[PDB]
Amino acid sequence: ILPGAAYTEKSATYVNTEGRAQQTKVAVTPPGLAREDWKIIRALSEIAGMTLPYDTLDQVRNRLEEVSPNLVRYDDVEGANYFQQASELSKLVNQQLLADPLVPPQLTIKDFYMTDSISRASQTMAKCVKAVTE
Amino acid sequence: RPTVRPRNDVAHKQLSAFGEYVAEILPKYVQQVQVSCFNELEICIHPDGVIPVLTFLRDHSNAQFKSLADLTAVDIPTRQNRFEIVYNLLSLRFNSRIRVKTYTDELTPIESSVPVYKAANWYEREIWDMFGVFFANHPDLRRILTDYGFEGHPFRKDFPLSGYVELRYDDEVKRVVAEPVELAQEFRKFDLNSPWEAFPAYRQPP
Amino acid sequence: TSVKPIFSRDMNEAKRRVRELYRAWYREVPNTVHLFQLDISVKQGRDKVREMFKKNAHITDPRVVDLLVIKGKMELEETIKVWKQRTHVMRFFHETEAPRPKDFLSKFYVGHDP
Amino acid sequence: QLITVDEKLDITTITGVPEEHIKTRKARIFVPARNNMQSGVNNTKKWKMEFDTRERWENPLMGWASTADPLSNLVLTFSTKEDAVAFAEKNGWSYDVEERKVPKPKSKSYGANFSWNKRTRVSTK
Amino acid sequence: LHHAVIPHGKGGRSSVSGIVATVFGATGFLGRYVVNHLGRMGSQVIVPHRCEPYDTMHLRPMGDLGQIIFMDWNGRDKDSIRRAVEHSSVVINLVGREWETQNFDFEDVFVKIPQAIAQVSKEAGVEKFIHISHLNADIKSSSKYLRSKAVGEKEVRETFPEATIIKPAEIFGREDRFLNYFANIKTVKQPVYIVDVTKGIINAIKDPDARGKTFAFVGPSRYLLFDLVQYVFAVAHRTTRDKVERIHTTDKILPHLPGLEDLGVEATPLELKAIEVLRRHRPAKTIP
Amino acid sequence: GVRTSPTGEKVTHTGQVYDDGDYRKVRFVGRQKEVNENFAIDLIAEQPVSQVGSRVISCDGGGGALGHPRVYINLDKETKTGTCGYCGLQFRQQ
Amino acid sequence: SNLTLNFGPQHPAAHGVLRLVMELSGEMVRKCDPHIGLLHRGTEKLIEYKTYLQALPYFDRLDYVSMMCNEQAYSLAVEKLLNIRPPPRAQWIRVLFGEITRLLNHIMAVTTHALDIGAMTPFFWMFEEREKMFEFYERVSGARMHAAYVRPGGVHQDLPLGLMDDIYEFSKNFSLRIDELEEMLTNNRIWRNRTVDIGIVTAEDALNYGFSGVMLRGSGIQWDLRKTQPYDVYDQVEFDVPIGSRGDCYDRYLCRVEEMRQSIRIISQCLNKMPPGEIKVDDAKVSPPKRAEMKTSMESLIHHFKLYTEGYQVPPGATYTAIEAPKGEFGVYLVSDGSSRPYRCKIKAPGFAHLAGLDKMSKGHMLADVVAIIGTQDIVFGEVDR
Amino acid sequence: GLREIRIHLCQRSPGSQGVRDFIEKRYVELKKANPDLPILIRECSDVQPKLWARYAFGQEKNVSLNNFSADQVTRALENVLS
Amino acid sequence: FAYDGLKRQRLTEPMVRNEKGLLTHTTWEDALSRVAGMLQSFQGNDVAAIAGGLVDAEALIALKDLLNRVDSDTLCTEEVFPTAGAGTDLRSNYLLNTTIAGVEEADVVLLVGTNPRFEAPLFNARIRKSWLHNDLKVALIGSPVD
Ligand SMILES: NC(=O)C1=CN([C@@H]2O[C@H](COP(=O)(O)OP(=O)(O)OC[C@H]3O[C@@H](n4cnc5c(N)ncnc54)[C@H](OP(=O)(O)O)[C@@H]3O)[C@@H](O)[C@H]2O)C=CC1
Ligand SMILES: [Zn+2]
Repeated sequence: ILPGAAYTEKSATYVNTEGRAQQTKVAVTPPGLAREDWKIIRALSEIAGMTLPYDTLDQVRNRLEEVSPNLVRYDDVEGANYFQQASELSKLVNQQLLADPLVPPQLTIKDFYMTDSISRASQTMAKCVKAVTE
Repeated sequence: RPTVRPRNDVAHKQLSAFGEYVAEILPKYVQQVQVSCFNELEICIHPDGVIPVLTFLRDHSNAQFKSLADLTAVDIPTRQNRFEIVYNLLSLRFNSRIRVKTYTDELTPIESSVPVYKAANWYEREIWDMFGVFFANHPDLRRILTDYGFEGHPFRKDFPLSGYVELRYDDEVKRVVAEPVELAQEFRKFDLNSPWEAFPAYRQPP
Repeated sequence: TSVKPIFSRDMNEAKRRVRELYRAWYREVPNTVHLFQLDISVKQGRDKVREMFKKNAHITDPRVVDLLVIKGKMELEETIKVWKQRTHVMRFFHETEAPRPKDFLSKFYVGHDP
Repeated sequence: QLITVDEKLDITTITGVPEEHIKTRKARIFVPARNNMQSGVNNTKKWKMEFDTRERWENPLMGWASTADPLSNLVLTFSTKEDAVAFAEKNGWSYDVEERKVPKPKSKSYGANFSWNKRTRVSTK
Repeated sequence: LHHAVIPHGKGGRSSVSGIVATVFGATGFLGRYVVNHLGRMGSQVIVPHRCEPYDTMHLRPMGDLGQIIFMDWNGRDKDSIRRAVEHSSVVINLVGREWETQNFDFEDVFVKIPQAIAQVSKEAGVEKFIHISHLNADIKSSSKYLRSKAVGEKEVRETFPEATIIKPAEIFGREDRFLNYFANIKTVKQPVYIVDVTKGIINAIKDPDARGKTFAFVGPSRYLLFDLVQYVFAVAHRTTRDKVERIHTTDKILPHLPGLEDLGVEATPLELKAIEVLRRHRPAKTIP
Repeated sequence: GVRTSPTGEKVTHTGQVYDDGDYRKVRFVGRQKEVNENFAIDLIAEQPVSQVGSRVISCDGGGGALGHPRVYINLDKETKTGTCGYCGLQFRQQ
Repeated sequence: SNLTLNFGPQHPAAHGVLRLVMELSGEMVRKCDPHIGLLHRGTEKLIEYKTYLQALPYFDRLDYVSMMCNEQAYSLAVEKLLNIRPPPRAQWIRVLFGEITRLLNHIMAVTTHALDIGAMTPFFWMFEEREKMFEFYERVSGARMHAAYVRPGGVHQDLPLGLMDDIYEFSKNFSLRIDELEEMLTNNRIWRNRTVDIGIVTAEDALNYGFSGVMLRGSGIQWDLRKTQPYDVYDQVEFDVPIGSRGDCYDRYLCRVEEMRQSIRIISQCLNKMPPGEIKVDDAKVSPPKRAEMKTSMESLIHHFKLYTEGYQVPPGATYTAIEAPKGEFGVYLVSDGSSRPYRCKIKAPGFAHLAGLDKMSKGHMLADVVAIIGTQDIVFGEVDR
Repeated sequence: GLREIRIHLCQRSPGSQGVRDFIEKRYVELKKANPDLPILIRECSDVQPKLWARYAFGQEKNVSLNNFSADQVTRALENVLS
Repeated sequence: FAYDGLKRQRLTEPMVRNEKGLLTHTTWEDALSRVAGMLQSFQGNDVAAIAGGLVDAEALIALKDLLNRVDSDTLCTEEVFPTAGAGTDLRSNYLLNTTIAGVEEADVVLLVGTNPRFEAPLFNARIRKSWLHNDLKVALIGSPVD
């Protein structure tokens, strides 16, 4: 187990459902011996003799740019095209539609409150679940 | 009105008239003249005018500001010239006070006013020490308030309140040593400003 | 880009003052070691002078150089006139400071600072 | 008489700041978001510069929050974004600028509360 | 690790090093450097002392508020030993005396007391144990001091098998009884600097490898005793039967034992620090 | 309402007590842990509920200007008492 | 030869510590180079992190022999920027305790000057009087020295019943105490030998070197801010300004002794002319409401809450406000940026310019005279270093 | 061995017109030929177009495509694939 | 309100399995050395990674770069998106291309197999804002949720 940082404890990049890149900021440092997640992997790479070519948050973000330039255009929605090309490729292999009706995982509010590790560990979310079931 | 400070229009008018007087005589240097609502006259000048303007105010027969009350600086980082040099002068003959202001940045020196007022000697050492403003032709410019070897200029807005180093006695080397500052209790920053405007008369244009 | 000079009108004039100040500091070190009864050697003292000068070697603004020389002269005057004490002179050497980690792994083990 | 200097303005060597707190800090230039608990907007007028948050730990004796970061409380105010960026540049601080967020102008109409055929009709007052 | 002893900070006075150390013999020559180094980095230090509180005052400024805790203790009272080590993660034994007294002989200070400390530390669950012996410890020495050092060195290992035993040569420093001893008045000596010994002790605490090992802390160079005494008198610009016997014992060479180099410490030359020690009293060829 | 933990250390009115493996309890060795014995939560629970006639009552903590700011307490609910938010005194409509 | 004076005398002294580096030729002093900053505590920077109320106690600790006078200077500056006016009774109280503070300062100035010159006994007699005046401070504020009593808007609390009677009983006997002091010093030929023609400064030089207070009037300059630029109710009391003729240490000593007598004369009028009424401005957006109101009225509670957390906002502006403090002109250049915390607060300490003139005044004098000249300037390093 | 191809281009700049034309016409054919080769197309405003090829063990090369034609892009990919 | 989860069940120390098969605290040096020894012994398809739902891009690229250096391309996510056709070749294939603010301009919205009220509450509120002020027409295929 390698203790990593939570989203309140690091400056990290997340892309939302529309493709917009945004970054968190450090509010508090990680607890105990926990460490920034990308730094753990960078430290692991060196000990294993496969050192990664970036030593700072800025440098790993320069790397992000090499792989996808939109990932460092913070707060911008770039916009993607070529729907026709994607549509032309989805018509090749013909997959069959199952007979099961479409049921979303969350049908009522009781399913909304706990969905990830943070909210599952939250005592307030546990009180909300208890409230909307009793 | 018991709680409101009374106005004095007579002094406001006198100071305004003298403000124009100074501007008419020193147009080479004077950039702005204003009189505050509590009757204080400020002459804003180009830094080249420090010696001519101060000399005029000291020696002119209608001025006679023989006493330098205070000489200080103010740091406003958002200004291209962040430092504002403020001279507070007093005239015993005319029982009046005037304020003269100029500006400079980190690298532009200001002429020492020691030739006009001997009082300026230490005031300028303090401004150099606390703000890092260099005064040209100062007889003995050096720190006055800070410790020997102190780095930085503590009264700059971007200098941290607790500084960068702190002292303690170390038994191993048998002397007082300087080390990077660590605080058992960090100073607790407070956000006090109300989100509601207080003084409409000073509202800036959008 | 038209500015009031401090002392030197160009880098060549500024570099003359830098060399003059280095000469004064270089000759002062033996006296400083004796006057303050320092446990460091004269070579260590002169190496410290070189290191402090070297760290500013990249400056290209004559006004900034003037200020650095102005401050360096002030520091020398404090040392020669013995306004400084033994502690002030030895503050250049950070003897009680434990070496701080330089490489990525060492920093990673000890904290979150870059 | 004036001289000519074409160098980019840089004062890092004459500010007295330790190198650690110039080269490893990240300044953030922004207009603070309105405190959502209040409607006043007077605190969203000026530009601000803060630095990256660093470690705070519990003092063993009292449990007070200790720090080793000399910039932990440093907040600077600027009239414009350019003033803030200029100040960061000459001080050698690497910086991030975030564009000012301005509330979008809205279309309000008290009459719409009582629409004859639209969903804007309110069911209570 | 208990959450309270996870390291925090930047290694300074207000930081938390995670070290909770009980230092027996802290009021002596070696103890003041060990406590200072522990306090420099924000360790919790328990200082059991036999002396008057007035004689512990020089230790007070060495730690942040609350980081130095003083206790009374008696060498022959095991309950007082237990109270001191009960909450510590390391116990450092610097107890010793260069002479015998009516109430305490060399067997008391170098055998009975170290054994009692080690035993109570093990019974208290203490994880680490640092014990200072002597390079020239031997059960065949003409010196009763060095004979007792050998017997106690054996009992500590038996009682606390994971103990880190350190065997320094004669230590020189401002408060030593070596260079000061000569300035106040065949054999080969390898004196070692006090700060090097202190740094090695601090590193043995932080180094998991040092557990169960025996170290020999010696200086860089070996000096014929005559050359050393002449050098001291030059720099200075100028006792008991046991102490003379110890001073005339040639420093044992033990290449099998790890030294300061294994703990990351660079031995300080005597010539670099000789003036520091002897300045208040106002170069010897080495043996390759 | 003081109580001693299994190690014998008293628990404060805020619930604080060093746990078993906490070195920090070494500070109390040879000294003592200052603990106030008059737990306010227990003392305010001994006060009787005050029976009043009106729907709304006011409390200022007693002593006029030496008490707390005067607040008014609604007593409509019959399932519970009205509790003063400053001093904890309870009221009930009779 | 080069010589450094000791930090302070070997008896209790409360002026602070000074490093005086001197150049001597035989007995004569050729150069004086005071090295200050030994009590520099960055007060002016700390104030920028305080509300206007939170910064007020810092002024007690500047010239910490003239506490309430420093409070008055800061209060007047904030009142000017606030554009409000303290009520008449508060103004009389401020003048009354301003002159009690002048007595406190002049006893310290005159008697420690004598004590350093070797005349120990008057210090003991007159510090019993200081102890009784400390009781007046303590009875109005609860503190003997750093009262924090005078605040923008007025004073913190009204005088307790019976205090003015006790101030009258004290004042009734004080002139006799001054007479005993003058019996020891005024005509003493040893005292005159240590002070007459020592540290002479011309009227012209005193002005250009930035001097103020007794350092000006000792040289014949007819100037006193209480007369020329009156504040509070100083225009309503009668008193004379003592003026020197020789500009030396002896004349300045006579000026300070006579000023003590005039302070008693002013205190007498204050005790008789004290009006009734409230003691802080009746504007709860500046001065907190009474505790009974705060505990009863919704508006009062809000304003109490806001004044003690955010503090009052001050309209943007800058002022230089000065008073005739016991040591000279004490002023503040106070800059407000519109918020509840001052943007800049420069403090003008009269002893700063006076000490800068030590080298000028000591020329052609002997080493022992340097002690006399420092005493005649009445230097406290809390205000010099700030 | 080749492991991944990335093409970066701008949505509007003339310098990426040739890359835009390639994706319009050739990309679908390319994908059919190499079904299990990830060809990551990533548009971002005001970037000079580039072709990244990632080989085994994380070895990567990049080729500029600024002002290229659709055929010059086709040859650039032909070089990379083989 | 879920931020209090950040105060519970936290991983604060590196842990490894001991002789009994139980997790025990250790140092960063020991834990990383153990993982490094395995990463140097395995290659290709013998090394894989799964990324959870709260992982950041900087960690994501770092882990991809590390695994690529043993020639492993089994970098997976828990959330499934079909790889048929273009898959993730074209960003438009897996984005909300209209943008959240773009809902305010639409005149018809078809929701297919989803409960945006709980999947994306702030996106569902944008639909209701358009439903309210623009008279937006909304149709759903899937369970008749509210
Ligand atoms: N200095 C050297 O050259 C060398 C030293 N060592 C070892 O290092 C350790 C300390 O060295 P140093 O510090 O110089 O020795 P010191 O004599 O300077 O300090 C001795 C310490 O032991 C304590 N002590 C002595 N006798 C007793 C006793 N009977 N009961 C309780 N406490 C006692 C003293 O406490 P109090 O102050 O109350 O007497 C003091 O704190 C010793 O074990 C010594 O043998 C090993 C090799 C060389
Ligand atoms: Zn109540």
